[PDB]
Amino acid sequence: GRVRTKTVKKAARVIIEKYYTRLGNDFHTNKRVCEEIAIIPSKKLRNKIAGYVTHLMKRIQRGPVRG
Amino acid sequence: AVQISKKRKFVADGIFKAELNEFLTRELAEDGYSGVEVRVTPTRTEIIILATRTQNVLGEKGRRIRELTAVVQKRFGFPEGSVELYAEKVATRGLCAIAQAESLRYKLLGGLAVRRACYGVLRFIMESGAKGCEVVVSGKLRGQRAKSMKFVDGLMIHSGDPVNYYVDTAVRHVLLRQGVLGIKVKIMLPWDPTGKIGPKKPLPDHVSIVEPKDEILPTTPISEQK
Amino acid sequence: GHQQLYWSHPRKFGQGSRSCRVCSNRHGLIRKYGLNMCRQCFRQYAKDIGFIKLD
Amino acid sequence: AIHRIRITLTSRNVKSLEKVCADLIRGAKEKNLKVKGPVRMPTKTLRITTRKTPCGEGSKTWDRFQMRIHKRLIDLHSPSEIVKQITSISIEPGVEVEVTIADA
Amino acid sequence: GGGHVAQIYAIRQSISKALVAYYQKYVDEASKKEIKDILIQYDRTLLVADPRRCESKKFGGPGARARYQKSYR
Amino acid sequence: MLMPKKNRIAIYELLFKEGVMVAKKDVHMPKHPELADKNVPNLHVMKAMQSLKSRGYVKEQFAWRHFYWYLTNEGIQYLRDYLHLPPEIVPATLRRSR
RNA sequence: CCAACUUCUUAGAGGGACAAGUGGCGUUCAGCCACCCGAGAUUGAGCAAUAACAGGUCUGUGAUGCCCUUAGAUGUCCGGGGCUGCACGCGCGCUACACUGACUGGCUCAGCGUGUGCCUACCCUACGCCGGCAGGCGCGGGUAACCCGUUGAACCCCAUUCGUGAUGGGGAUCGGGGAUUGCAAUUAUUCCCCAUGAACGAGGAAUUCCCAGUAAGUGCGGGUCAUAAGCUUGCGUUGAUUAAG
Ligand SMILES: [Mg+2]
Ligand SMILES: [Mg+2]
Repeated sequence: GRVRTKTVKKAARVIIEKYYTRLGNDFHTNKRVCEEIAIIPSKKLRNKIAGYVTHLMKRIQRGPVRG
Repeated sequence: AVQISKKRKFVADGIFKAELNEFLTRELAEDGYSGVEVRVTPTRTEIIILATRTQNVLGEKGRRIRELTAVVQKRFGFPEGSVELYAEKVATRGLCAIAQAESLRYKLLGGLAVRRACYGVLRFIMESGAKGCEVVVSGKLRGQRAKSMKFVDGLMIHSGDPVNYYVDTAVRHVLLRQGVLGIKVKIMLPWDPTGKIGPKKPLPDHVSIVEPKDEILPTTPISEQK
Repeated sequence: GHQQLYWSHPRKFGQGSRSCRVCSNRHGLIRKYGLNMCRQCFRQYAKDIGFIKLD
Repeated sequence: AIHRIRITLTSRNVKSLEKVCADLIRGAKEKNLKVKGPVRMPTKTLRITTRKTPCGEGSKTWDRFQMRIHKRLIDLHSPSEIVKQITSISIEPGVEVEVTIADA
Repeated sequence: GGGHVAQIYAIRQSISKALVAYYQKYVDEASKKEIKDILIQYDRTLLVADPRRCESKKFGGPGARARYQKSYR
Repeated sequence: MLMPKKNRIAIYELLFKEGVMVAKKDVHMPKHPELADKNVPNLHVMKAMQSLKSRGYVKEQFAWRHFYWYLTNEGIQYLRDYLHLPPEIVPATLRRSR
C-alpha cells in the first residue's frame, strides 16, 4: 500500500530539478522547503511530496537519475 | 408568544428558505432565475432574486415585486412590510447552471430538435469561460421507447467532496407533447478569481509550482555601509 | 353535508391527521424537529434544509 | 445606566462565526472595554437518517444526513445604548446573534 | 466514565505515570529512567496509553462488522 | 359553491384592497386565516376564486400547499363593476410605493 | 475581587507520520520484509466513471403522456367489518434447553441523543404525600454544557439459598381481578398482581455472518408513537479462540 502515486511522483521531478541547491537529505527541513516553494493544497500530500523528494535527495547525489 | 428551541429555529428558516425558492422557481421560470439569497434582520429583511432578465419581474414601477412581497407576507406571517425583494442581474449569465436550464426549457417548447438546441447551449456554456460541462437530455425522443442523449465536452470530476463547489448540478423538467422530458445539466467552474466568478481553494490533484528568481550576484564579494 | 357530523371523526392524535408538509401524503413522514415531511419529499430539498451529509 | 449584558452567536457554518467572534472581540477592545473569552459550549450534531429509497426495492441502503450547529457566547458590561453598534457593525446573512436583556 | 475494568486499567495507567511526572519535576531523570526501566519492560501499556476505541456500527447488520443473515430462497 | 352574498363581499374586498390572497389547500379548516373574523371557511375562498379563473379575471399558481393568485388588469376593471367603486378607487396593484 | 488555574470537561487554530531512520531482500527500479523511535508504521465511513437493465417505484409528488371513470361516481365523508381469518409449507428474529447457572440480598461503573407545538390541542420530568402494583394528587424546573442529569444502565462483581430432576431451569397456554391512553380496548392496545407450568435435554441434509476493541454476550437512546418494540437505526459496556493506395 506504500506505492506512491503519479501526481506526487510528477510534482517531485518539477521541484528537485529546479531547486537542487535549495535542499538537503533531511525530511523535516525539506518539508518546510516544499510548502514555501509551491502551493500544496493540504498537509497530507505536503509531507508526502517531501518524502519522495528526500527519497531522491539521498539518491540523485549518487547515480544518474533524471537529474 | 412563547418561544421554541434553537433546534427548531434552524430548521424553521431552513424550511422557510426552501419554500419560496420552490415558488419563485414556479413563478420566475421564464427569466433565468437562479436562486435566492436571504438576510434575516430584526428590521426589514431583504430577499433578493438573482434573475438574469430582470425586466420581466418588473412591471410599471415594480408590479410583480410588490405583490411578490405581499404573497410572502400573507403566507408566512410577516409584519407590514418587514420583507422586500430586490431583483439583481447575476454575472456570468449562462455559467450558473439553473439559468440556461430554464432557457432550454423554453427553447424545447418552441419545437426544436434536441440536438440543435443542446449544441446551442453546450457551445454557450463552454464559450462562457467554463472549464468543463456536460448536459443530459433524457426522455421520449424518436420512438415509443424513450432513450437518453448526453453531450460531454470538457473536463469534469465525479467523486470526492470537491464535486460540491467546483460544480453545480441543475435538474429540470420540460413538458413536451408526449410525456415529460428530463433536463440535467452539470458544469465545472474555473478556479481563476479566488473570488467572484468561481470557487476559491484550489483542486488538490495538482501542485502550482513557481519559478526561482533571477539568481543575481554569485561572484566575488561586495559591501555597502548605509 | 349537514355539518353536525361531516368531518366529525376527530383529527387529533394519530397518523391519519399528521400529514406531509410538501404535497399531502400521510405515510413515512418525519415529525422529527417539527419538519412534517414524508420520507420521499425530504430528500429533494435535503440541501435546501441544510442537512449536508458526512460530505 | 449600567448593565450586565451577554451576547450570543450561533450558526450552521463555523468559519463565518469564527470571524464574527473575533470582530466583536476587537470591536469592544478597540473601545477598550473588558471581555471574557469565547466559551466553547459543545457542538450539537443532529443525525436524522432515511432509507434513501422511494420504494421497497433495493439492497437495504441508508443515508445519514447531519447538521452540526456551533454556538459561542460572550459577556460584556457596557450600557445598552450601543446595542445598535453591536448589532450594525456586521450584516452577515448566515449568523444568528442574540443579546441577553440588560437588567443585570 | 468507563466501566468496571475500563476504569481499573485507567487508574493503573494513571498512578503509574503520576510519580514518573513527579520524578521529572522534583527528582533527577536518572532515577526517572530507572523507574521507567521497570515499568516499560514489564508489560509496557501502563504509562503509555491504549489507543483503540469503539469503531462504530454500520447500516446493514447488528454492529460494526456483523451482518444480517441472507436468505436465498 | 353556494355563494353567501355578505361573505363573498368580504373575500372580494380583501382581494380588492390589495392584489393578493393566500388560501391553503386544506378545506377542512373552519376559519380562513386572512379573514378570520367574518366567519368564513376555506371552501368559500376556494370556489369563489375558482369562478374567477374560468372568466380569466384572476391568475393563479400553486406553492407547496398554498394556492396563491394574481390579479390580471381585466380583473381590476371587473371588481369595480361589482363593488360600485369609481375609476379613482383602485387596488394596491398599480402603485402605492416609491 | 470577601482565590489562583486549564491538567481532565469542551472546542478552535495549529503541530503531528512520510514508510523518512536502521539493516536485509530486489534490474540496488518501483517496492517488499524485519526492528529504532512514536499516541499513531493500514481508524471507520461518505462522493464514486463510461455504458447499461424492458430491475423497482404511476399506492408519496399540483411530475406526467395515454386510457378508463365522472354524480344509482373509483371523487368526498360518516358508520361497522377487513387486511390479525388456519388442515399446512417457507423467510429474518426473540427467548431457553441450566450449576460457567437460576434465585435472594448486597454492591457498583457509560456514551450518543431527544425533550411544551405559527397551524397542533398531547413534552422530559425531579420533589412531596398517598397505594404490595400499574398509577393517582398537588407543587416546581426545563425551548436546554442551566431542568430531568455526577444520566447511580445491564452483563458482571460478592454473600446466602437451589443441586443433575423435565427441577425453583423454561414461560407457551389460560381463568379471575386491578390501573392509564383514548370517540371506542371485544377479535385480548399496553402495563401490574395471583394462579395455570406445554414442548424444549444443543438440534437432520443443508446454510449464513465474521477476522481485533472483531465476533459474541449485555443493556441504553433515537425513528415510528395518544397508547406502544420481539424491528430497524445509533451508542456504551465485558471482550476472545482462529486509409496518403
Ligand atoms: Mg407520488
Ligand atoms: Mg446439567
